[PDB]
Amino acid sequence: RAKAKSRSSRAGLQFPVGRVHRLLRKGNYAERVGAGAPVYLAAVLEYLTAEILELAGNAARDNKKTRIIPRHLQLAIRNDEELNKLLGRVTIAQGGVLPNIQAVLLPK
Amino acid sequence: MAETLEFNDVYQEVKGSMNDGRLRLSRQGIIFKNSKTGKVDNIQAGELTEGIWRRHGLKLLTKNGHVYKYDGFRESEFEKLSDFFKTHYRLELMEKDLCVKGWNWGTVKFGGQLLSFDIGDQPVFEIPLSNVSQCTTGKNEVTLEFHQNDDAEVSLMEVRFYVPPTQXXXXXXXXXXXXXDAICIFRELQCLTPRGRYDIRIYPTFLHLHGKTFDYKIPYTTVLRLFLLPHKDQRQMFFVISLDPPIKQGQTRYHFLILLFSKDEDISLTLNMNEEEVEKRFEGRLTKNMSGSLYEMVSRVMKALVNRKITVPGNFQGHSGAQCITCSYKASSGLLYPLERGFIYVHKPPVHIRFDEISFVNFARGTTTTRSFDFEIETKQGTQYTFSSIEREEYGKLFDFVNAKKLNIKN
Amino acid sequence: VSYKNPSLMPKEPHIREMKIYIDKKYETVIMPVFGIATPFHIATIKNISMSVEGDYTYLRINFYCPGSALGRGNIFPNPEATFVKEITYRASNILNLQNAFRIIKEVQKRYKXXXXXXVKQDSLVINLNRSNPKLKDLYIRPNIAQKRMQGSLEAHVNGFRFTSVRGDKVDILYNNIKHALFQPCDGEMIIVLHFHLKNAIMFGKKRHTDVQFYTEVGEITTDDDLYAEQMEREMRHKLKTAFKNFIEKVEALTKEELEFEVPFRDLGFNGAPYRSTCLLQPTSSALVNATEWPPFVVTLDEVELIHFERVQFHLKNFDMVIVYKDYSKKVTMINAIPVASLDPIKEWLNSCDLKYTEGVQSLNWTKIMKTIVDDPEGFFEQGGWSFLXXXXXXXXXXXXXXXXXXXXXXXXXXXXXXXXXXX
Amino acid sequence: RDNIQGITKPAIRRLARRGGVKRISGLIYEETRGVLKVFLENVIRDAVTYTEHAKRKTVTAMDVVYALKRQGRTLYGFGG
Amino acid sequence: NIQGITKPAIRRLARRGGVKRISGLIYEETRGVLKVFLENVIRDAVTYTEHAKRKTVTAMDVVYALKRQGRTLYGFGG
Amino acid sequence: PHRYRPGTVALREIRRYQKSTELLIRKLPFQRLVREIAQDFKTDLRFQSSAVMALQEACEAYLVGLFEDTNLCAIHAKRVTIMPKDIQLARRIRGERA
Amino acid sequence: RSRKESYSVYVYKVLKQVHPDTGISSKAMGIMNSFVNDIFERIAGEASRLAHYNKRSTITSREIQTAVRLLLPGELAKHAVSEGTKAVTKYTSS
Amino acid sequence: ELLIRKLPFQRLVREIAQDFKTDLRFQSSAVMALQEACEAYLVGLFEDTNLCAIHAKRVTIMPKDIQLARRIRGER
DNA sequence: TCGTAGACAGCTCTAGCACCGCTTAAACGCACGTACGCGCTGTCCCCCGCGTTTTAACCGCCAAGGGGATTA
DNA sequence: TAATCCCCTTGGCGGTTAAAACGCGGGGGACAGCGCGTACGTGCGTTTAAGCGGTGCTAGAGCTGTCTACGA
Repeated sequence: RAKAKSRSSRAGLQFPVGRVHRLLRKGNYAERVGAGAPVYLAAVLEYLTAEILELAGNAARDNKKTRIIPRHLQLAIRNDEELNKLLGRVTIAQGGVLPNIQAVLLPK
Repeated sequence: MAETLEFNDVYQEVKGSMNDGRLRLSRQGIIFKNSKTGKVDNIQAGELTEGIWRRHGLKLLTKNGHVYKYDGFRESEFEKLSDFFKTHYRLELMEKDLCVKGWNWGTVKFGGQLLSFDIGDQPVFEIPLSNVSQCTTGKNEVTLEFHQNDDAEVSLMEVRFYVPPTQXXXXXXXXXXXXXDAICIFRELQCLTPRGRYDIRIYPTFLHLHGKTFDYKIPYTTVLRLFLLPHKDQRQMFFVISLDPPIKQGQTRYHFLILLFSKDEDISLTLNMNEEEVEKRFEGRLTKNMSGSLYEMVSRVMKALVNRKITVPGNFQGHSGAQCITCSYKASSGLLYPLERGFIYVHKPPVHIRFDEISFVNFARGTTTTRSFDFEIETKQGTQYTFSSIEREEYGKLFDFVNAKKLNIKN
Repeated sequence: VSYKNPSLMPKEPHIREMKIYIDKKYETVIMPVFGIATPFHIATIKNISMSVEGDYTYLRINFYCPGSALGRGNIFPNPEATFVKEITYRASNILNLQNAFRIIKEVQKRYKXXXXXXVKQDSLVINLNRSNPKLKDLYIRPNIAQKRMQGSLEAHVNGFRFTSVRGDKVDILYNNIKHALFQPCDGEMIIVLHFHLKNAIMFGKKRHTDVQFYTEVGEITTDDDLYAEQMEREMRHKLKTAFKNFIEKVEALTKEELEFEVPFRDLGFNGAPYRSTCLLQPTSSALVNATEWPPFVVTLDEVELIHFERVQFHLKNFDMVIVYKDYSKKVTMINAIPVASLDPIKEWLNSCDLKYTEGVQSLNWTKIMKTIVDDPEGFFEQGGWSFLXXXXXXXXXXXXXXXXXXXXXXXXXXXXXXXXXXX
Repeated sequence: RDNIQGITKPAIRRLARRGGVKRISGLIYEETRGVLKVFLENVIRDAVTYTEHAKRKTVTAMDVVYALKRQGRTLYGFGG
Repeated sequence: NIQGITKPAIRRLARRGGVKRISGLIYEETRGVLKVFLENVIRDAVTYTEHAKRKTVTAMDVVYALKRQGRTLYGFGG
Repeated sequence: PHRYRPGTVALREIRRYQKSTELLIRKLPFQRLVREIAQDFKTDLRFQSSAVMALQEACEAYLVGLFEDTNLCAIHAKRVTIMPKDIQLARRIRGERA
Repeated sequence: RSRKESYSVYVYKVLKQVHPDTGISSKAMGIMNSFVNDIFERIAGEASRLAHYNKRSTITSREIQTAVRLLLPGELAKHAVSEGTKAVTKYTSS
Repeated sequence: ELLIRKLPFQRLVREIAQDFKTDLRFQSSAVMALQEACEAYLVGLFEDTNLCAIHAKRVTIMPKDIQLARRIRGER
């Protein structure tokens, strides 16, 4: 064929939209699917994951360290608001726990 | 002069609402027959000290120490009994009415046989220590435990007091009255009525909770029924005893001796009675040295103490094959055991209801599955008690067992 | 007293039959003390209750004593006499024990009805003068009856008279009122002249202090025209101007002696001093919540200091301690306070001249009063209200010296770089 | 063989302090063992059916994917 | 508006719930919880109608709403 | 030395623990019971390592939220000591076992 | 090295546009690669049932964004609406 | 069966929609299902709290019972 | 590169939509007796705190094997 | 799609130190009991607005031509 000017490059983004629609044609959820439907969700995911990584970099600044650890994630998401209610049933591998101490557990 | 007199109807107060007797008079003293038991008490002229006419009879005080509280007389018995008296005694009766002020401020005098309490030369009671059963003290608690010898009318049970500190004193001669082998002795008893960890040794006509703060007695008369019940996980066992009267702190009442055993209550015991004497008392059953499940090992002795049969948990397997279920009742959710003739509710409170005394039962329903069934039982005494939180399979087991007991289900 | 004479008998000869008895007209219980039927004045008796097992009941009767008449002052004329505390009778049911037990509580009612507590202010000099401040559509709260009383208010040379439609006169003196305040109907339900008294005056049924006069500006009917809101403006603005002229008339008689300060709704907040969040507002001398019933009127003059409660995370509603000067006056808790109005109420305290404190901590406040009513400087011996602040304690160590992580951390990092694509 | 008692009382206690509680009572131990292992069996039961659906002889971590899909209690990052 | 939640209707629920002594602040407490439970099931229903591009709201909106809620009961053919 | 004040030891414990995440449970003392349980369902079922690792993660993950729920139940109960009552009650809220 | 089509590399770029130097655990890379699929599925099946409900065999981006409005709350949902919208209209411009 | 009366309920239910989207029409029939879903998330919403009150050992109720079980329901 | 699902009119028609009486059953509030929430308790008791024993769980190292991935 | 295999799982273990368990010393916290004041439930007057019988009222759900344009 010609140069592989990507649909995602025509979206200006990273996710493999042709391979995403390939994945869409695996579960086969309707007889047809609009061409922007793989574009739209991939754009949504690339947006939200960037915010997740932005909060993870803030948690790394809180760590004052270099490599992102999985304990950061509850530091991100279990300190979040929309994701925290949104991913409440989600359990987090190597996430740790939030520091949550009761004032009744404190002396005079 | 005249030699006798007769009233076959007059009372004499003996520890509460004691009924009629039989006054007979004589020129030296009094022949008072009991019209109930035939008990004749006699008084002579060397005994007489005091008599005062109150609201009505010969309220006499003799040199027996006795307080002869004759009553059931009419007003001018004041004359006619004195018409038998007049020649000798050197004693008349005042119209006292020792006190009617209704004002608390007075002094207690420990009487030599009685207990007098005065409101400024005006007394209200002079009560012998025969009239009390047992006694504790406190600060400022002065506990006068009164146990009636079964009169169906009004019977006083307890009077406590505001006595001041009794500076350099206490309840001295108050605590100076009647004295109310250890056959076996127990160790580390998980007490639930009262709560704690105390022990009970076994005495010839009774038992005794020895403890650290309190110390209680268990008469053989006061028992009602051996109850033997488990916990539903069968890791524990409920050692409950039907009793009458309850024992008290003055504030609460212990109608049922509840104890907690485990399933692990397994040891040998050694009885402090001889090998012929264990069956001289027992009769062929309970030997000197047996062993095993202490929930059963102790209760075998407890049966021959009560001389009354065994309460056995039923074979009714409710939900998940359990012999009961819990239910929300009286600031608690506790189990309900079915029995041969009743139901028993552990734990706070313990409530037994016999089958025959039930007038009827009834249900009440929410809508959802989650224990919306609400089941109440009305007895034939007019009382009805309500036990919520029943599931649908719990209803199935319940309803089938109630129908197996052929009970009136109001619906 | 209970009795005086043997001929002062019971109403029935009971000990021939051993029946319970109360003498009502002499106000005494008569019970056999093991056959000794003794009377007892009800003013020496606490109370009574009942238990029953089977038919066998138990009627305890607690009697007044140190411990029952007090907690072990005396209006009781012997400190160290031996008394009684209680008795307990047992009978059965083959009954009247309960049936006389129910007669006991109204004897307690009738005695304290007979023995109540017994403010009579001066008879207000009514003067139908030239500047007679009179105004209409005025309702009073608390009312004379349970019904909402209607009338007018008439100010005089020594106070106010709420002359009702029935002609009932409500004499409200100058020296009686502590806090005469005015809240407009600005987005309100009423427009209120509150008159916080200093004396609970006997009128209607009770003795009242916080009495308010109001005119409703409500809206909800249960029976787009732009004349409904204009009629609402005619009923609000064109009548509140006459209400301000009535303020001018009552202060044509006081000449700002009995003032009417302006509400501070910029500092007013929906808080709960009466445990219901209504619009408090400061005024020139009063943080007042007279917008609804009952009106919270606190004297700002008798306030020692201010402790803010619950100054802590996840607490949008926090509380506050009005540490009073008069600790005999019970310390009230203004509650459910917004975090945005923290510093406004602080600046209000800067206008109230109070060096204040904050905190999250709480303690039994009546216990702190009993700590401080024994000595006004005795709680000040405890560091004062720096006891609200922390002071720490001794320990071994925090022991977080080796607070580190994986020294041999995982090598999970840059996965790769070799990649490709298709269509 | 008695491996229900493989979990130890101090490990239980370290879980409880990682659970952030204050005072121990020793009755909770077998209670937690029972609450644990039955829920584990709830996972293990349909987990076996997944490898049976794969017709294999070895349990993988693809199984717990669909197990937590039934649970709504999912973790992440465990496709390998 | 929300003031229409009458205390005796609340007590009908509470005795249907089997609660006998009821604190008065629970009345105003539950009113917001009501609206919380409302707004999720109403928002997606609005979303369903807007996707269906209609002027009216169906009960099938409630059907598919409570499916996403995890709060699905039945009774009208669904 | 001086046995430590109540809670302060455990407060240092939980402060040490709230940062930490890794396994409080041994591998093969857990694996032994897991392989024991799996044979009760069916024989001839091998494991891989990593699934067991994820399950040893997941069981702790299930238990820990239960632990804090039980702790909040004690906060309701307003007593220092933990209670057997709550968990069932928590499951009465959770609808797990009836 | 495990050459399967988990994404793992667009993450390896979009961190570097917001944090150009921060190390990452590749564990968390797998966490997020799972996390992609975890939301892909709940988009996809509910898009399938919505395509069933109108009885329409096509799935375009309005059918996506209605499930987005369902599945994501608030302003970040509106942000994702905007960012998907500009991308879909960008490929409309292509 | 049915406790909430119809019209003050449903006027408030219609009052909700304008917060989301004004000027909309409705099934009268759908409102009854909303009543059912409401009273569904009333009774079991109360029973657990009554269980909290019996764990509070109280006859009366408190909002501590309310806020606990909803978190135990994972609602917050 | 052939294809069919659906947006754009269009008719049908009907499910609601907003009120006016009837009336009639349901909610508001006043007064009040009280069952139950609340503060102090005192008593016993049940885990810290190591102490000591132990003990067994994990690294380095061994082979044995086996069954699922991987190739036309 | 039948052979092939090498890429996974296993039996029991040499070492030995940090972790598991009983107990002694002692101490920390529940708890039922004592009041003691208190607020929601019951009886009841009062409002009064809501379910229903009836109005007039019109704009929205529904299916049929159509021909087509974006997915296949």
